[PDB]
Amino acid sequence: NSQVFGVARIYASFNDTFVHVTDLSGKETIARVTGGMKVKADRDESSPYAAMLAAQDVAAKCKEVGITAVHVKIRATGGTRTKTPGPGGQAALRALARSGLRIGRIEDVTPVPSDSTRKKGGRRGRRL
Amino acid sequence: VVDPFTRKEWFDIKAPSTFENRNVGKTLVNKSTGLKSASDALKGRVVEVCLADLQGSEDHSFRKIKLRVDEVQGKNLLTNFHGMDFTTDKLRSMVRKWQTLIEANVTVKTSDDYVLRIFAIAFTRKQANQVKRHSYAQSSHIRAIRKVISEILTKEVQGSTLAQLTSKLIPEVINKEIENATKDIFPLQNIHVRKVKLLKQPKFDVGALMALHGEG
Amino acid sequence: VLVQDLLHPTAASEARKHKLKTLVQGPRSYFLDVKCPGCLNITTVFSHAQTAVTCESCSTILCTPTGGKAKLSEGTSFRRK
Amino acid sequence: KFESRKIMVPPHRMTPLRNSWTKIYPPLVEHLKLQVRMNLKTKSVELRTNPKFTTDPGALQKGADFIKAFTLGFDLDDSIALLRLDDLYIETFEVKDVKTLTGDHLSRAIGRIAGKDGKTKFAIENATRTRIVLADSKIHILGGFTHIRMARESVVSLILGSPPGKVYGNLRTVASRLKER
RNA sequence: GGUGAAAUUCUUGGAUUUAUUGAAGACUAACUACUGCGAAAGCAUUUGCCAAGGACGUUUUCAUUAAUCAAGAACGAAAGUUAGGGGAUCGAAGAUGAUCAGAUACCGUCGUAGUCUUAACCAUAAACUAUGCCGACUAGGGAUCGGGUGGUGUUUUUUUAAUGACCCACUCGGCACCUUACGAGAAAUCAAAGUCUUUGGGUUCUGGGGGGAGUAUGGUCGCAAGGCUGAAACUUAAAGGAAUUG
Ligand SMILES: [Zn+2]
Repeated sequence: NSQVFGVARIYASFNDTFVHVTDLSGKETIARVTGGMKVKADRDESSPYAAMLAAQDVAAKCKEVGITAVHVKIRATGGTRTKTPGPGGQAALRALARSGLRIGRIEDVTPVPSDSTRKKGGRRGRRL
Repeated sequence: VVDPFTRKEWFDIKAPSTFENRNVGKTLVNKSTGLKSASDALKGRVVEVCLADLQGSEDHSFRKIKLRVDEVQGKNLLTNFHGMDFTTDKLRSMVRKWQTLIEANVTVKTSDDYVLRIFAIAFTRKQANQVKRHSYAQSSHIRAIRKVISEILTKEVQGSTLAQLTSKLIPEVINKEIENATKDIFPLQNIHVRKVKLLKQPKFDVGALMALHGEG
Repeated sequence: VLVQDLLHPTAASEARKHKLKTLVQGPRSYFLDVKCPGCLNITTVFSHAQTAVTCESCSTILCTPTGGKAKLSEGTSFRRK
Repeated sequence: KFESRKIMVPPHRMTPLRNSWTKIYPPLVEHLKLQVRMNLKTKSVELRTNPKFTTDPGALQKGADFIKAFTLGFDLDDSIALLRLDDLYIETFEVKDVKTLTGDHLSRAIGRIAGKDGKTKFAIENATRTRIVLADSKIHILGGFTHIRMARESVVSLILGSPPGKVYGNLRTVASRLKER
């Protein structure tokens, strides 16, 4: 019953996938790993594979420090941007839940505006 | 090269006595060396925990409480109430097409010089025999409902300090009071107070905090 | 339909139509003889009244104006004449 | 050590849910072996795991993703394909994500993504081995990471106003360069 | 960070990230609909003040005071001009980068005016329903918004009277929707684009094959950008629209 709880931010952007594990108070972080720290290719930084590797590494580190259960708070880049988590976020979440940590109270904390300022692209959209 | 997590020590954070389970978790902090104590680096942290982990039941699964850390002694850091919010998923599920959203807020003060901003929410409904598909409401109805909700919220806040307000907000008796008052104007399903937050604080007054704590 | 008598319409179909769009237009209002309980005076009020009419005897109220017919006050006698 | 996931269901998807209910929970309790319940009063689906079951928290994650994918409007067999294979993911974005269309322009962009009788949509359905779902204004793509990236680029080019002929040609080119490896 | 891939950029004075607090300007998501309002352009957080409007109801009052309208006048999206303010985001100009067969992926970062506001200008938009305004008649149906009428109809008073919400029927005025052809049309399609070779209810504006050409010139408005009015010489046998078939 005396299992120490932390919280894990999962930042799922279209270029990187941040996995951050902190204690209950948002300060005093424990372990932060990005997608680029596990892959050296300059093209697989946003891939689900890099997110999975980062989640495994941060799971090993958080098991080492002492904590054994984390509440997951996942978010996209948000704002005027896409505001919906991408496949790197689900990959990191599945790899975190796979490695034996107790997972409870999964909640999306993406920043959603009350119809805020303009976005880049200028009337013809981001040409993609 | 230094392994900073070895010099750190863990402290035990415990909720105020108003909730059922008054032991909420653990936190870690650096060792109290010279010219930077471990006390003053801890006296302002705000945690956010779900209400169910405070109350056990699953009927309070959507709410969550922000608790500010106020005092510390002997690994025990003592907290107070700072705010309440719904989770985002419940807020997204409540908003539905073909019905009217109603929001209201007031800023008020308690018996002591706390300052609160409180946000209440409501939606319309159909009373089980309505063939009409939407059941919107006219603007005079929404204005009357905002006035009634604002007056109830103000009356139920200034009549007590923060302790009885939390003790009245945990079993959500204000929602049933609003449902009683506005049922003669329009149906109004799904009435909640979606958010409360502190704005300004008076002097610390450790006696009141230690009176709220100090049991068990 | 298309074989009928527009000169002598049936009373139900004649009363279902608009006041203006009747074969001969005429009012749908009436005058109420009102006896309030505070006295024995009789007041002839309009059914579609627009003012808070009040009789001179004991001078309290007879009716309240409304967007359609005037809503009466508490229980008073009224005859449709 | 019981672990639970409690996820809500929108109303317009709940009446097909029970309509397919007998096809959903048996594999989840036979092939994957959890506790699955439908709490109608809170409008939610509850999944609980216990150490009596199989040693697989990833099974619980897969079941949660299964229910969450089906409740967005996806088909049942495609959700089963999500449940068995472990490579498929979901991407979701709005039309206003790409270009702030309004009024009839958003309606015509939706009609451009779909096409007559879904035919245009069926094209991106075929040449990318994905699963496209058009909501009121947001769109979801299901499949592998490269496949959903291809479908995202195709449908973004559809939103911005490119005619269906160019995306047909680009789609056959990408399908030819895709199936050759 | 960034793209298909790079490079510029920031960073062991700690960048990106997480937590607490403050400041600034802009905008009002989800609710949001074949729903509402306004002469149109256009209009979405709460509350207060000010005047204004339509529809309904009326056994009120005036009694033809009315419809359309060269002259003349008010308003008129965005961009733009002139002085003051404010400047968060985005961003014409400009600055720099890699410019790798192809960018199917002609892009990246910073950023001026501008976007916001006050006081004056300008008067144009695919300013579109591509359908002038007023009036009359002609067809079925289901919805929905505002008012009104009838119901020993349903529900909440804390004892079941009132009001509110709903249901059923009728009516007036709306925004619209599905089918049809007694009719119309080149056709797509239209309850008007009908009541038209069986041609006439009232009244404004406009067009007369295409280029030259919204051009020259004159006049006039505007500080300017430009706006309004606006030809001919010459030249040509086409130009155009609606459906079917590949
Ligand atoms: Zn009286």
